[PDB]
Amino acid sequence: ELEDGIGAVAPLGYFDPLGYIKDEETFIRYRAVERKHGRVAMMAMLGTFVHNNGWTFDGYLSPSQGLKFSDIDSGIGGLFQVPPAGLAQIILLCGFVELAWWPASNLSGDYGVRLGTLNDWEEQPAKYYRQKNAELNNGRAAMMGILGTFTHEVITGQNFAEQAAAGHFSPFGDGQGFF
Amino acid sequence: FENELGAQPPLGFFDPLGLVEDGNQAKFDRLRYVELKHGRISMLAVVGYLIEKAGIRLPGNISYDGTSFADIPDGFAALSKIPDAGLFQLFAFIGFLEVFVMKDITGGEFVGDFRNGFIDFGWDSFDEETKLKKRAIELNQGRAAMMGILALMVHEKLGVSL
Amino acid sequence: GASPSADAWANSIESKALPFARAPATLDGTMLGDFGFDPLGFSTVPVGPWFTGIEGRNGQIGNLNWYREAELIHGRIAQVAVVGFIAPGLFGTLPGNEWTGVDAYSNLNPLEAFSQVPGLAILQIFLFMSYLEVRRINIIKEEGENYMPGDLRIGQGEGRWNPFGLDYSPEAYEEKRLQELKHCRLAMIGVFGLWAQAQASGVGVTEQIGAALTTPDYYA
Amino acid sequence: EPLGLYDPLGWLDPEKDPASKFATFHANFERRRAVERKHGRIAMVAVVGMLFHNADIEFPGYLSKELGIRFSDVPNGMNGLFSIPLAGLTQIVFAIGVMELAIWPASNYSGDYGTGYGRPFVPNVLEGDELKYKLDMEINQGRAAMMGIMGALVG
Amino acid sequence: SEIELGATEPLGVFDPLGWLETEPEAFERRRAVERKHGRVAMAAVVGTIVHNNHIVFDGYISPSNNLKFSDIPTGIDGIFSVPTAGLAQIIAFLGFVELAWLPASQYDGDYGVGYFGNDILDPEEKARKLNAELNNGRAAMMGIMGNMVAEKITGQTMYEQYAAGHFNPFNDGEGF
Amino acid sequence: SEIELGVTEPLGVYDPLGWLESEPEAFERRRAVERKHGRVAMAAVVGTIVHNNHIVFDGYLSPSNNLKFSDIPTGVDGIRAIPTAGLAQILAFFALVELAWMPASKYDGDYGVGYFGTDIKDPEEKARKLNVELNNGRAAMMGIMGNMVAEVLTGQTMYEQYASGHISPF
Amino acid sequence: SEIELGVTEPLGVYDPLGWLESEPEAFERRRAVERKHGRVAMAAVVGTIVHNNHIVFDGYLSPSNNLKFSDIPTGVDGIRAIPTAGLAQILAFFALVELAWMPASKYDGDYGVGYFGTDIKDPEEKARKLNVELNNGRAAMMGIMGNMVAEVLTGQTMYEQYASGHIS
Amino acid sequence: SEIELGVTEPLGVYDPLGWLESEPEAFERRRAVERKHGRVAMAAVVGTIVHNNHIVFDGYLSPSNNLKFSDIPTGVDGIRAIPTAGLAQILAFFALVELAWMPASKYDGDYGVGYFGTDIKDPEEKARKLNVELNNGRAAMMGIMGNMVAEVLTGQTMYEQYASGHISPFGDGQGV
Amino acid sequence: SEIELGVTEPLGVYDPLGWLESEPEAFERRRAVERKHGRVAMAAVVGTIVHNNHIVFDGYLSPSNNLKFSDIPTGVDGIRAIPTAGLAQILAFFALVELAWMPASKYDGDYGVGYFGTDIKDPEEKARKLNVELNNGRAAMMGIMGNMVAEVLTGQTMYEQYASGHISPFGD
Amino acid sequence: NELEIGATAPLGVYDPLGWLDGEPENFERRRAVERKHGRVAMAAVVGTIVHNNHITFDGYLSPSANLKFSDIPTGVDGIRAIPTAGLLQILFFFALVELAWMPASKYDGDYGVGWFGSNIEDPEEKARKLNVELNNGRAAMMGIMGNMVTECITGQTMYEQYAAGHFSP
Amino acid sequence: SEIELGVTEPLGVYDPLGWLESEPEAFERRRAVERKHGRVAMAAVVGTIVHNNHIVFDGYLSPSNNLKFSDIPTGVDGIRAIPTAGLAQILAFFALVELAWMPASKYDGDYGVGYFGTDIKDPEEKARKLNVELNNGRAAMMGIMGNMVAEVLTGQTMYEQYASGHISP
Ligand SMILES: CC(=O)O[C@H]1CC(C)(C)C(=C=C/C(C)=C/C=C/C(C)=C/C=C/C=C(C)/C=C/C=C(\C)C(=O)C[C@@]23O[C@]2(C)C[C@@H](O)CC3(C)C)[C@](C)(O)C1
Repeated sequence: ELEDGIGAVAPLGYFDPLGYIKDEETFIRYRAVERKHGRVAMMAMLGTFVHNNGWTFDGYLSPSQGLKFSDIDSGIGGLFQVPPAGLAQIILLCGFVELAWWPASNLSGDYGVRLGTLNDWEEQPAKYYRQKNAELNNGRAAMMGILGTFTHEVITGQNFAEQAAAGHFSPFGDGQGFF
Repeated sequence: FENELGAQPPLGFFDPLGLVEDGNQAKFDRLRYVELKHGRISMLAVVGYLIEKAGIRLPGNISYDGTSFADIPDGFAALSKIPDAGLFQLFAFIGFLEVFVMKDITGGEFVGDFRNGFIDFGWDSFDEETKLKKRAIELNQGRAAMMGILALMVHEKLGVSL
Repeated sequence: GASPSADAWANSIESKALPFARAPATLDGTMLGDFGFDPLGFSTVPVGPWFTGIEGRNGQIGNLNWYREAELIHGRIAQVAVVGFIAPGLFGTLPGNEWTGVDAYSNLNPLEAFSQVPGLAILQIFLFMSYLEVRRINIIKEEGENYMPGDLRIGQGEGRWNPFGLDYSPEAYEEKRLQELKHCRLAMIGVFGLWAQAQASGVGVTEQIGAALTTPDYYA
Repeated sequence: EPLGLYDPLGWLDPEKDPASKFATFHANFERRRAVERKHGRIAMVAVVGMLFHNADIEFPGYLSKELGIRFSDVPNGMNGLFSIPLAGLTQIVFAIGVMELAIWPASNYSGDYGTGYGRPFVPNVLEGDELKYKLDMEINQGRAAMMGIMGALVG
Repeated sequence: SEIELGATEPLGVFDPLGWLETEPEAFERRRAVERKHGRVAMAAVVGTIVHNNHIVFDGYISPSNNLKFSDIPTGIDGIFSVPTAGLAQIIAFLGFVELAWLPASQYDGDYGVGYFGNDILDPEEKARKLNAELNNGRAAMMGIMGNMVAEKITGQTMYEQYAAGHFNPFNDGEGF
Repeated sequence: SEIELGVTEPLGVYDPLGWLESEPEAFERRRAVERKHGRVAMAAVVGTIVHNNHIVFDGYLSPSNNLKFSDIPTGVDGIRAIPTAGLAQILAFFALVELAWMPASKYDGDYGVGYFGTDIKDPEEKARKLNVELNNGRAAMMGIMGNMVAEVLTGQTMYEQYASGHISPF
Repeated sequence: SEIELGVTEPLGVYDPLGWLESEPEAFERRRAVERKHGRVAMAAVVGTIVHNNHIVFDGYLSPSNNLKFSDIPTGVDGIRAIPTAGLAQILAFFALVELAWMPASKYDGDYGVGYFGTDIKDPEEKARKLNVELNNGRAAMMGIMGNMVAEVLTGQTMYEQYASGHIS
Repeated sequence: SEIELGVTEPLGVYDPLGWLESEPEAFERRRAVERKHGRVAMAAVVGTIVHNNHIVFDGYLSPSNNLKFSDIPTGVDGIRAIPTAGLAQILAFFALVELAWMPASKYDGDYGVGYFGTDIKDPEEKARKLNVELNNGRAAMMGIMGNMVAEVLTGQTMYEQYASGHISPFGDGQGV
Repeated sequence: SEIELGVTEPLGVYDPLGWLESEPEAFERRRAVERKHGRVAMAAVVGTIVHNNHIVFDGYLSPSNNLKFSDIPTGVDGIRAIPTAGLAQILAFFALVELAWMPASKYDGDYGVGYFGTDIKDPEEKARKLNVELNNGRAAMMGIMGNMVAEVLTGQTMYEQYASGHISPFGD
Repeated sequence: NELEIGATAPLGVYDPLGWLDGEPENFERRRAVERKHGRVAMAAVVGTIVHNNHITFDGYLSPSANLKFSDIPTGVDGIRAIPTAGLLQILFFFALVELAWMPASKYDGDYGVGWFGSNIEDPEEKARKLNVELNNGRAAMMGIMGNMVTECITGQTMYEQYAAGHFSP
Repeated sequence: SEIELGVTEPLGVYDPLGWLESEPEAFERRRAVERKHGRVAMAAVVGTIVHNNHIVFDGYLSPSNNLKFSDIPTGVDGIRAIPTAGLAQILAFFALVELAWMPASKYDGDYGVGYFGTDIKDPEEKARKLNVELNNGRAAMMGIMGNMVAEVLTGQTMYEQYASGHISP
């Protein structure tokens, strides 16, 4: 919300540097998107930490197609090695959450998820502002980290486990790009 | 600090260095505590060397391993041949004394009064200057015992007989 | 209702560096080096001295003194670092013992010369860079709101360190401030190209310019 | 305005009173025109896509250099999109998703995204009777392409 | 208040230098140095237990130097066996934490996190855990300097000394 | 309160029998059975998940009868493959639970334990988790019933229905 | 108050000696002893479980005496296998617990650590848990005393009483 | 005063650039630079005479580099043969002299000493020797640069140029 | 004019003990001791330079001891190599110096000699040389101590330490 | 005051020609010649002592002419053994001295220097040293003339004489 | 003044015969004689050191008498070894000094030379140096007479008085 200043954290303050908030109604739409994108990109960022560490399940993701869990690439193409009969199960469940259980039309983002004594907001309102800002800030840092992880695989051809094994962390002197 | 326990008829308030040239009672009461603390240890240490240097021992078997008291040498070599299970008990019990039962818990009459109302061998039957005379005796007897036990420790490593 | 920075893009005076782009109202012209260059609008979101604690984390309105503090300390390092990227390749290197190892100071590639010299060479450089930053905080903590950016108390005016005299005119002192800031902004771009060419070529800049300003052996 | 009831010259049967039984959002006429126009616009670029792929304008080059799939290997029939890799089909549906929400948002039921008719990069604005005449020809050619696909995908 | 924290039962308000009644202006930072030195030494003491228990991660900390994590010693020479480009990455991040995230110019040690996130609303329970941080921090300052000095005197790390049973300093070969 | 606890979003106060208006006083008894049947069936669904994941206790359940823990089937015949002296220990210890300890005559539901030891302070947060126990208990009531029916109408356990690829009944 | 802190349903107050009417000034220490005897016996009987389940520390207790951790018996004489400096380290450390840190003369039983760190501020919830610390302590006192006499009368430890069929 | 100290008989006040009236405020440093350059070049001419008379210190400059004092060239490559750890000692000592002891920011050159420790109290005699120091500094400034270009244009030190009889210009000379 | 005679640049007045504010009456002796300790140590650092450069007197110091000037060590043990009949001749002559000729009870430090026989009439020029004698005296006190400490910390004299390349602190 | 500087004790003011009480306007140039003839002759008597004591400059005076410093005579023919390119370097440098640096037209005598670079600050001991420069100049003008007369009469230098014992006429 | 020039601290006005009031007008001669005897004796003491360090002039004192400088003994029999044509040269040049140049009838003592050519302007520094010349003259007067009787009572010069260790009384 604007009045308690939830997104405005102490390095930059109200960081709207290009002047996009000209209305209080267009802030609630943008914060509903920013918090939703941050919640998605945080689980996407924990994915690439688990996937590129090689931590996989044991067995077959698809025994009908013979696809083990270790056969899936740990990069940006691993989601689409999953069979679409199995990918339809992910979209159906995640779409059922988006319409019924955690309806994404709710622009507040509050879906009643309270883990009681770890957020006792009525006694500690400073913990409310600490956890509300840290949902946005971790979501903002993971939004740019997943654009980090996506484009670093595009411009190098290697995923994060392969480009770190090679030490390829400089776009200078390599055979890629015009630099 | 010119008329106290340390002021003596041969040297009244000697103090050559720059220690207590102010009205700091809290700095004097710390330094008076440690001088009485070093003295009460070095008094037992002067006897505790000369008992072992005379060859006197407890009647034997410091451990069940088969080590007598006479097998343990005297001087600085005593700490090397004491069994280490009993060397812990010496440090643990002295630490038990120095943490719990050696302090001015209930509040004594002076610095070094450790009678907590638990042990008292008199101290009421005195002339109230014999109290200060007996206190100034154990300060100066503790004074000479520090220079005493330092002489026995510097001349054991030197080898000079005393 | 509206953003505090959307109101600075509503006034939006004409610019000089980007004369087609209408610089925001927070560049008042009253600062040194104000050329109307803020296309992303960082001056509309001014920053405070966050290093002093939580009480200093919030920035005052219309105060770019800590953006200018970070601009000067980046540019002052970048000026010394252009020479440090160059001068081992020009004026030779330093000799080593068998303790530090011979050829320890001799890596003419400046980036892997960081990992070639002993750690005590870099620890003492970092601790001397640390010592003047302790001096900067003790100046910032003392002066507070009356602290001008880039002041480490070196030079002309009040009780600053001046072993060279350096008593400039009070209007020749403001062109020295402008000469410093324009060299700060230039050497920041120059030290980026020095760092990026040392990775792309693998050698120093004198071994890269000197091999390009010479004729090839088949052509001579 | 492109949402009037006067474009396609009329008239046809049901009026769909089942639409307002319990799903009353879909009973709005203004969305049914937005659906008919959008099914029309997708059908018209699909029969041209049927003509380009069946005339073997295959492409110059590879489609996937890693998988080794050239453009000449994908079929010309109705199994064309489902034979390209799913990592490539994802990028198609993702870019449609930016169109479907940000650039040409389908919540805007008018269908007018400010593009004009024939001229890219500056809109060719139609003014009067011919503006309303080109609107129904978009629908009428949109309807012929909708019935033309089911005629060309059953066999 | 701050000036009654750090004074627990067996010593009370313990200042043999007397700098509380002599320099009351310098206490508000000297508490912050004590709390920071404590918190640093508590993570340092816990680290020496983890290092000498041979809990290492896997693989190479520096594959260019061909330097495994297990190749790093578990004693004083451990942090200096890290290559200089790796040591610069730690100090750059720890300077980011100690100036921006947890700025050490903030002298009350209060950085928005509580004790496991929570504020201790009971004032006598908050003062008890504020003393427990100081006392464990003061005990760990002696523990880390007693682990650093006793390594460089006996010459062995905390694992090699314990493997060897070199616990008694009176029957070994040392001074005295 | 108590009557506003089985009303989540979609169906609301759903009862196609009229028994909230026929017997208004025979509700606290029926809610206590609904909560107890939910708590039993929730632990039984997680039980069938642990059994058919072959997490076993690595020993002998009855060495006198000579059967290991990895010898009882992971389906409907699990309690049947237990010796009657072991069932007598289960039925008698839970007699102390159902009568002497946390009883079933206590229709209020809360004995002393709360939600992970504590009490939920916010009443709207507390009434939310009370619907969650009811909904998850209601879903596991249908869940454990369809795990046993799909076993006895197949002849395979939950592990064997999945490993053999026999999932679709058509 | 500590007077109602130990009463539950199926016994209530239950004083066959009647020592709450007679000498009621000694209740404040007898509660502190029952809480102390309870807390020791609970830690003694969950330790009897992990001893006879062989969860040993896989090393040497005393390499100077060549005592592996598995060499110690898991029954009544396991406390006697600890050597001289071993039992001295326990007596030295718990003198710093029983007199200094959690001083056992403090009859409140309250040393500022709470129940897993928290102050149970609900007085009905807090009085329930202290009935549990007493009741589970009472049942462990009879538990740890029914385990010593089940070992010294049969000879075997608990791991050998169960791996014999010697229960009934 | 300082503006009358550089003028002597055959030229008097000599500035072709005319900066004595154009820049009258920059004179007070420009005198100090001329005096500093003169003092440096006078020691450089006398050193050049001493090096080429083969007056060596009879030892080893760098025994680690096996570098005797007589192994150093007596020309313009003299300090190019000093090892770099030896130039560091020269720069560190004259950092202490050029910044602290006799600081070059003192723009009158009047640090502590007189003329052989004497303060010349006669002002017409003191101005005479102040004129001599400037004039001998101006002569040695031309004298050291003509010495330096005569070596690099002949490839010979001043001892070798007077060994071969190479005083006559093979290039083109200019001398008094 | 003795309070300002040790005051120079960067330190200015330096008294961390604060004895100029505690004992203003004992300064006249304490200056005369610092000047005397400076004059003794200035003639001592020059002494170790002469001895370690092997400038000897070309003969026999004690022909009764068959002792040459070149047989005496050039380090801290050089005063011990002198026989005590010769060490008595040193103390007998400096008793005539320090009590009678230039008496050390004279707390001025001022005797009939000046600075190379010259009294300096300019007071700032005279105080410049008096500051130099104190400062070179102070630097030679720390010089003669760092020469005797670093000798016994290595066992070699200054001639043998420099010949072995033992300048850098390896062992310490 | 240059008018009593030449007059010393044992003869007082000495003028057998009477040219102090004759022309008084020619005195300040005749004093300037007597002082200049003195200073040239004093450096010549010292020069005859150094040459006849065989103190030479240890090298070749003219390696083109194969002249060592030991080959130059120590009598009156020493200046004539110098090559003609060496006598010109003496001629052109002392033109710079006699006309520009220490200009001989200056009849007062004091060019820039004093008694070892300093004024004597005292009118009765500076006049005493001005008396010494003239009197030691006068005894050296006769001394260099007597050194050159007996050089050409005997035909020997002052080292060949004192090796033969020629001390009586 | 000249009457306070001989006094020092450890004796003061040391007139044991009381002749400062017995012959007050004869002080000016006796001071001039004490200064004259001291100046001769200090040159005599330094001379005995240079003779007995065998610093010789490296040549012949008299080739007609075949007498090198090394052929002269260092001690008392050194002026006896000088030929009588050389002692006539010493008494002729020092008749010009003692009568004409620095006449010994001049009782003031200061001739045209100063202390190393310099007058001492400070009267407390000039009188101090005047006291040193008298005191070092007094110490060398008994010093040179203690070197003559160390040879005429021993028969041995100062060199091998130190070589043979014969300084033991
Ligand atoms: C106490 C008192 O009264 O005050 C004093 C002190 C005071 C104030 C300082 C005064 C002054 C002025 C002074 C002393 C001025 C002195 C100036 C001085 C000493 C000027 C040297 C020039 C030499 C040159 C230019 C060399 C050229 C170059 C040469 C010679 C060569 O290159 C050739 C050569 O080298 C080689 C190549 C090879 C060798 O094998 C051979 C030689 C050597 C031939 C006073 C007034 O006088 C008196």
